[PDB]
Amino acid sequence: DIQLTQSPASLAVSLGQRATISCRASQSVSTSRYSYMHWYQHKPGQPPKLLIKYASNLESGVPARFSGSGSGTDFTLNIHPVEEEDTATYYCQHSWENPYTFGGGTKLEIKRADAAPTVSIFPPSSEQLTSGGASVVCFLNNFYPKDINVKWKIDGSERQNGVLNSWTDQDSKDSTYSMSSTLTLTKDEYERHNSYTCEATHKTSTSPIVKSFNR
Amino acid sequence: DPKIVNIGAVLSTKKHEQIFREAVNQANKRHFTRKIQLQATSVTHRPNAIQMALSVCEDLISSQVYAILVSHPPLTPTPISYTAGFYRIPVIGLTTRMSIYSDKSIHLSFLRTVPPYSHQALVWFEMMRLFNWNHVILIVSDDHEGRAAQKKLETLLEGPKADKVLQFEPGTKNLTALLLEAKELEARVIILSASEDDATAVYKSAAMLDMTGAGYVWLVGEREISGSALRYAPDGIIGLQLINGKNESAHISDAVAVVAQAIHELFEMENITDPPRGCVGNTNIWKTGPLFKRVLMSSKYPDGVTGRIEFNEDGDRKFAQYSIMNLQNRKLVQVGIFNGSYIIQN
Amino acid sequence: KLQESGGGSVKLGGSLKLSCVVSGFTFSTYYMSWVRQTPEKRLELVAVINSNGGNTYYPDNVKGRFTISRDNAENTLYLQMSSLKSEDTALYYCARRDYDGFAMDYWGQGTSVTVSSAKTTPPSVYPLAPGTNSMVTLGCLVKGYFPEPVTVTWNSGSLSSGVHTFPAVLQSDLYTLSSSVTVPSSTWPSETVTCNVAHPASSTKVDKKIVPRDC
Amino acid sequence: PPSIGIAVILVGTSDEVAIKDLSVVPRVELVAMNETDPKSIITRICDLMSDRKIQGVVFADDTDQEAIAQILDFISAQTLTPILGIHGGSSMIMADKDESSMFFQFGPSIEQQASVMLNIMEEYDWYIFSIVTTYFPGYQDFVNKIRSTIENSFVGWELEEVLLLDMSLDDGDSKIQNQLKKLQSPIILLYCTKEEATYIFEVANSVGLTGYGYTWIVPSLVAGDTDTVPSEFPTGLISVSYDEWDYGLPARVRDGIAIITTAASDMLSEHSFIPEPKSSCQSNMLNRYLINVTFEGRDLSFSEDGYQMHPKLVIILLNKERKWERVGK
Repeated sequence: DIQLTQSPASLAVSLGQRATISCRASQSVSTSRYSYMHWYQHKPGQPPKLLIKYASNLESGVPARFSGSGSGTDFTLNIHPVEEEDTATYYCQHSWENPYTFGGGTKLEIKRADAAPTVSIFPPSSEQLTSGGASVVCFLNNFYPKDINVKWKIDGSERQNGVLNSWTDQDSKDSTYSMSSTLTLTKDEYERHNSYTCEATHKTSTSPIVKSFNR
Repeated sequence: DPKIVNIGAVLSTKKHEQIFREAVNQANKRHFTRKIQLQATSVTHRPNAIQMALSVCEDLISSQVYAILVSHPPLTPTPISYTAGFYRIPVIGLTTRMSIYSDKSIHLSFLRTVPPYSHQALVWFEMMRLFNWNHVILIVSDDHEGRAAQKKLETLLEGPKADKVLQFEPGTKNLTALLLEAKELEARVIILSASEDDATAVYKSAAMLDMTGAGYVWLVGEREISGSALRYAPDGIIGLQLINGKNESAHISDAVAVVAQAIHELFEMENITDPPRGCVGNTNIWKTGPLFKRVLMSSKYPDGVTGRIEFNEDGDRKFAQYSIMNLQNRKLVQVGIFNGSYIIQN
Repeated sequence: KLQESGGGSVKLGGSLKLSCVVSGFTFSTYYMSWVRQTPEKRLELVAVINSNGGNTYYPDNVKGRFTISRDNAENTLYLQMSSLKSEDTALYYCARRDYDGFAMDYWGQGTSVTVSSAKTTPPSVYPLAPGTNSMVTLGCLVKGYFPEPVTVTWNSGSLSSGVHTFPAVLQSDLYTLSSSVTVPSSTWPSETVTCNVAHPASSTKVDKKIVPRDC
Repeated sequence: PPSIGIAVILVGTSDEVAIKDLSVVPRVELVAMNETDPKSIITRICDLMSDRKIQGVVFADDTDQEAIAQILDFISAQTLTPILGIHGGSSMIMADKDESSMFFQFGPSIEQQASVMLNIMEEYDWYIFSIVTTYFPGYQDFVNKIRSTIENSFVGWELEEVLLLDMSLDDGDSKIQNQLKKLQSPIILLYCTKEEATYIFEVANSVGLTGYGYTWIVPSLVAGDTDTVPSEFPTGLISVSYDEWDYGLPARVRDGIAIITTAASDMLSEHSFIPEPKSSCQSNMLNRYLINVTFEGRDLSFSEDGYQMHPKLVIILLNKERKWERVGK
């Protein structure tokens, strides 16, 4: 039974530069006549597509930008030059012993210039409180760098008790990220305040980006 | 009645079928067919090597061929060799220049009207004599053709000499390492012999090393100046091309003439025996074959249409004429030719 | 080409049959496979089958637990999972062929299998409008549902550019997600935007339109 | 349990009633063939491919026709096909095979045969010798095996002269005769085909080098059918060969089927398929499982080179009565 070590697990590359993933196996997975590996790629919500066929073999339908190399126990996936179309997790595979396996996976996140988010604050709908619950939704729709930091303020004071924060990974047309902040609460507490403000910390400004609404 | 001699060919197209039929009938009219008649039986290339071999048995061995002419199709001649070599029937190529075919350890009875790529090297030597390039760096691919180029060059330098030799396995894209070594060394006349997909990488990743400019004399054969290998090539590189290299009409013309001459020589001999009719069941070999091969080795023609033609001891084309080339604006400039024995300038 | 169908959520020790539609090649000559994307985003081989049943392979992880079937006349890939564990929750893909020939050439799109005791519940869809217009952001909140997946589209999919649809998060028993739309404002007050949601688990379709608060 | 089809091609009437006496199922057919030649052998084998799906051939003959192996290599390379050459011309060692071929042979590699000959030459202090070969493959490989052993010898073997003879060319010049006169050394090592050994020994006879004070060592590629010594051969010759007397045909046939079937079992058990036959007239993954093989208590591994790692050898003398004599094993 054969093991797989993918290295590195995640990286960032400038557009146009090379990018390299590699993998090591517990055993020799090749003969003195041929070699037996394959590569795959993953965009979000994606059918995994074959990238490399046997060891150094470009698939009938993937761009020439990709090329594999290696033998014995060290195999390599190379991308030159790197596109934003290639934003993806990547998986390594062997087909020697009966348990065909995959690597742990490796992430490719593209290097991108600064971009501020589109902040949009939304009060609850006129149909949500017809059941008893309510939410204030902030969309931070398109930004880079990744690591942003967001906070809700009710009447100007802090409340983080009931916030659901969801993230998208890198959008392959933008090379940017996006965030959904859902502040969930019921009729009882909502009825007792007037100002709902959303502040966000980003590399873009020393000041937080803020939008709010009165009631 | 005149006994009738069967001469066969495996050619490219229908057109060359007719060219061969033609040249054979003319070969009857070049000397008093004092004892012999020449009959032409011709076929074209078959898909896979199995059908190639069986088709030679069915079409040519079936009718007592003394010799077969083989050209490059529109799979290289090997399966014919592997069959006619069994019967020690001479296989004569017209276009394939891969040096592996000169090694009659594998191709037991093979000869041709074209020099191997490995033979190009002779011109290389002669040019070194005219510019006093007594030190060279040889860079061959580690495919068998490059290995052959290595040995055929190092024989001729035993005056000037190879400074170093770098061995380069095909398929590699990052050719930087051997170019690093080559630039570290001192000699500035570099010889290259590799396949196209590899020569193009050579020049791509070499031009990035500032080896495009003057001070690097580049000697190179026909393989490494074609297609993509030419696209990224440096200005001033010196190249070679084969005279009438694919004029297959010209090659068939020249070949049939001296096959006829050799048949004439053979049938004024004594104790000649017949080639087998049909491959099936003939477990014993053609017994006169070795003599006919020896005769082809010593046949000569002074008025060749692709050049003065005669052979060397391995069965290779000798006195092949070449085109000697220079590059200006990414445009190909013939500075000279190779007359087969010495270099002639424009 | 190929597409999966038959997913959903079932309980421990139970069973579920997945299959996929086949189109465009001689089905009776290829070697068929079933793979697992664990929700932790790691790939694993679940099962493979010969040109016609002569070898059914499973790793010992689901051996006995699962079973593959082929229909060489009706071109169907089939897999029944039974005596299930919570471990079997994953996105399942159909993949296929290397023609003599090991690797997995072409891949399906994947159907979701959720292994739990929980009961099916469709989401509630609350539209979202802000409390210029350079340019305008609108949205949809899809709250309080189980199991995955849920599908969000917009204006019957004629609207297919600036979309940010978010992954749901597990708040308690239920998932909650949101969908954000950014459009040129030359049309928001005219060609009005509506949102289309579908939850195949509850086999439901939902349609709601956008208005401020009012005004 | 699924099965796999295999053919056993034989030239010459053999054992039937008597050479018959798991994890995958084998399927054997017996095919006699009246002829051995390019056309006929190719034809019958591909005819077997198109009338029924066959995954491998065990091929044996009772001749010295070496070209059989040459041909079978070709065939194997062309159809992704395992071919076992277990006796006769099929077992004449074929060097410089196609890098893609799946053709394998019973018997020792040239490396091992040169090794055995030197073991012998030490046995009799024959530390002076010379080598004669033709252009037949293994030639380079033979002399390089030997020269390699001499460079690392702590004894000064006098490799006096070594000769190359061109046998694709006529000898109306007696260039072969003239070359052979370069031989003065007591012991001469001859590597070529049996036929060529016949002609070359007519020559070496005509210049007295078959005379005594002189002894020749020649590999199994000239011994051939150890029962046939043409009237053109000198006596007191020494050879090595596959010990075909104490390793009979039933044993090698049992090995032939069991190699292929063990390979089928393991490849199918792990990759879930056995390649479908190219009836035309893709992976050779079987080669991995054809190299390292074991069955019913026997080591049936081939070298990565394509030859048995454990050939059984006999060391023989052409004697008083012109019959090969077991002198060592």
